[PDB]
Amino acid sequence: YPEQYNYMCDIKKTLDVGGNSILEMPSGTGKTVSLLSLTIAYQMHYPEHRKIIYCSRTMSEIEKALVELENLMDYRTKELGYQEDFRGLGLTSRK
Amino acid sequence: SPSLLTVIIEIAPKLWTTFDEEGNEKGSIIKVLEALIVFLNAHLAFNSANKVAVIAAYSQGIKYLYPXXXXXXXXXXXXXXXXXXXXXYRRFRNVDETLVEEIYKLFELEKKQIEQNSQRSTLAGAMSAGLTYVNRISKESVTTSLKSRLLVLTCGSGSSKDEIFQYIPIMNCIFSATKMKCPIDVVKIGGSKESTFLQQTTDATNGVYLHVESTEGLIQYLATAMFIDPSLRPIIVKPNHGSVDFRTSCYLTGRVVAVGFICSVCLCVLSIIPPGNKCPACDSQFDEHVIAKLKRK
Amino acid sequence: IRSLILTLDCSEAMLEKDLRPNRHAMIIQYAIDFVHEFFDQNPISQMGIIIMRNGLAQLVSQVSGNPQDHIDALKSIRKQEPKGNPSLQNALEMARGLLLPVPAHCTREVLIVFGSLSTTDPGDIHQTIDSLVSEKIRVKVLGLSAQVAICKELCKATNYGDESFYKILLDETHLKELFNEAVTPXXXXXXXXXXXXXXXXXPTRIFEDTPTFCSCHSKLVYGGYFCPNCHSKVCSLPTVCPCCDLMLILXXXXXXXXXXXXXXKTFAEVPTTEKFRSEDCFSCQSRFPXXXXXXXXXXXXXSRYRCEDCKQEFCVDCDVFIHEILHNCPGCESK
Amino acid sequence: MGILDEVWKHKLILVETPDAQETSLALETYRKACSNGRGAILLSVARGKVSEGIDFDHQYGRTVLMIGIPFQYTESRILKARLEFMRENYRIRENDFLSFDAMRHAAQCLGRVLRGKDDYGVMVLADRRFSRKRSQLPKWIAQGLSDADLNLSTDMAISNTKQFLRT
Ligand SMILES: [Zn+2]
Ligand SMILES: [Zn+2]
Ligand SMILES: [Zn+2]
Ligand SMILES: [Zn+2]
Repeated sequence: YPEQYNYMCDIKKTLDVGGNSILEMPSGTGKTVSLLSLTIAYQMHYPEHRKIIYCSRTMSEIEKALVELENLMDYRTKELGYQEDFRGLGLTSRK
Repeated sequence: SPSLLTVIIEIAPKLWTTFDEEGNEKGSIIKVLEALIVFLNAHLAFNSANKVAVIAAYSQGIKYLYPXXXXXXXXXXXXXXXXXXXXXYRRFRNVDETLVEEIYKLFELEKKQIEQNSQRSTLAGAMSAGLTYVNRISKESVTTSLKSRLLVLTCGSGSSKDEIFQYIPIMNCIFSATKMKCPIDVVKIGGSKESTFLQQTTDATNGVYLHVESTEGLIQYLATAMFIDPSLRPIIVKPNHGSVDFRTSCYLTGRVVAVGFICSVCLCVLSIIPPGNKCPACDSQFDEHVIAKLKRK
Repeated sequence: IRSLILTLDCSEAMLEKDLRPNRHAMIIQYAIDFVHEFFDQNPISQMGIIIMRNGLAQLVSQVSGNPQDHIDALKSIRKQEPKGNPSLQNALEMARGLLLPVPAHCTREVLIVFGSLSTTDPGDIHQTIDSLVSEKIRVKVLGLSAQVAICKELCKATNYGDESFYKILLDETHLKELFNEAVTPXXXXXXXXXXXXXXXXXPTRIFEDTPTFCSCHSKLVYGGYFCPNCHSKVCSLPTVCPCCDLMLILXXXXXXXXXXXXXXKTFAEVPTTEKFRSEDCFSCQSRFPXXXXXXXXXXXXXSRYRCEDCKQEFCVDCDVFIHEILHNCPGCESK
Repeated sequence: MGILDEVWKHKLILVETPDAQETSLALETYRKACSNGRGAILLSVARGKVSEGIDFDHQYGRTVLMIGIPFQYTESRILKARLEFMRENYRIRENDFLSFDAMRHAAQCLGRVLRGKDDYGVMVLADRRFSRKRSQLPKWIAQGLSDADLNLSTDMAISNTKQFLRT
């Protein structure tokens, strides 16, 4: 979408310049917008440079970030056909 | 009330040749047209404000003899007739003058190309435009609706006046005429031949079929069908008998089959004596289980 | 060919005064006209009316090709009052029991007129939706105002994975538009299956009424149709004869097939300054200018509906008249 | 109980001591209600647990109701200590404590209606103090309660006809 590329161009300009950015997103339309831009900014730089650190507020947003990362890896293994160095860790509760 | 009469003339070069050979010359094309002009003046005098429209069907295409077609081309003069000199309604004399100017253009256009184009039937286009012009005339006259009574005048001559190519469009025209509540006063003129499609159209559109062989009385048969078409059918009429047909025939074979068979979800006419190898009607697959049970019984 | 199963909502939700005078007085009234719209274009098809009253499903009209059986069935519903709740599971399971006598060669259709917003089903309704796909039953639900999530899955899974059949009505004029499209068939892409049907006898028009003859009723009659197989003078109808299971149609099936083969060629509306022809009609005499909005920038422009099959000029009035009934453009029959 | 016997039938009310299994059973049965053509009433707390976030379907509540505006527990020593603490810091006394906190507890209700551009949803807000604050996509029209009953009947039929028109 073109509206998702507006926040993605701001995420590609603040991750390589600013140190902290208060970016507002609409509800139900900004989950995978910053998800793909975080793996693209690392692919534009170095893939073993700065890794992604996600800080949710609930355990559901931890679980919802894992299935979107599977869609990011499925879009990188079907549109490219190459299996790179995988990542992603589900740091949940102890019980 | 007003009564609209739609006369569909079938002018052709083979109809004037069959009437001048079979039984010698039993009447030319202008001898029956004068008696039809006497029947047209009787219909205009039977009721006030009675409209009339004439549409011919030649070999090279259909054309409108009257219905203000010659006046529409003149706006965008006579031919010296004896009917115009006998006075009695100038609207009937102008319709005879426009028909005389249209018959003179038909003889000027009749040549080797018109005789070579007499291989199909122009009655299918005359029935499709005839019901559409009657729907256009009824829509133009909202106040006081008239009684639309179509009177088909098919001249059964030689060549290929009746075939499978014109029976499909006449069947759609008969379903359109029955939906428009218009009676089809059929009249089989020419040789002694009765068509099953003309008998089924008079039974579906609640019309009258008259079989006139050779010629006989021109005005004797014109004063009998003019008393039931313009009327509101108060009687039980007097149409021709033996018109009860099955209204179906095998197009792939060429004969009437009592027990037919459907196609492959296409509802095409097919004989039950056919094996149905991938349905001989269109490009589709047939059922092997239905072919196994039909071959056993 | 077709075996439509009408599913009507007859509950307390139809007691609301949304329509004039209410929902139930217009649903029953417009369905009688839909019976007239169905048996005219499809004289050899079937109909079945199933109401949903008091949380159940009641059969008021048996599956038959006679149109008068569905008229008198709807005249008894307007006398009583629609009560209870709709039951979609009992109506579909009753529609499944009647479409099992319907063969695979005849198309099985289910039309649901759902004006409520909540139903009462016994068991799981998702076990009934998947059963309609296993035996290929095309289900179409007509929902009122708000949408139901059940009818979205019913008009998609039973309709080859395409949700476009669950229509939402908003007016009584739009409700008659749904009865015009449902009267017409659904020539889809299907699943490419084989099709072959036979045993179609012809009815002999008999008019013997002296001591009469009736093989399907044994009563007095003013003339019945004689079967070409068992030679029985039963009732005059274009359906099947009730003595040897053979058809008895005539030109009624030919008129339906002619409408089915009618592709309806619309005439191309070219202007009078563009087609270089005068204002004339191939069907009648349209000698008036079409466009006349501006001064001379539109009045001289006009429009002439030139049918591309014979290059004949026409108007906008006869272009819809030739595509409705008879043959599409009368200039096609002349070469 | 006419809505609890002829409309929503079953009742899904979130208690003050909401158990994790009770919140799990009320969530699954709410998905079982809308997947059977029934519909249920999810009586939750805007200040309570489970802020949700999962929707993008017709199984969720298409119409979300809010009882007034979200408030905070006042007359407490924890609030009076943080009031004078932020009064010396940012001087936002008796302003952001009743508005910025009341917005974020209402914005958790706004994050569930906006479930993408493909799904619709209607979120009504009561009282008159909501006009002093802002909201996500500020396109809000003020009407009465009985007036919006005829507006939502139109919005539940226009959105069913404009879905295939904008595609
Ligand atoms: Zn076929
Ligand atoms: Zn029989
Ligand atoms: Zn016209
Ligand atoms: Zn044409």
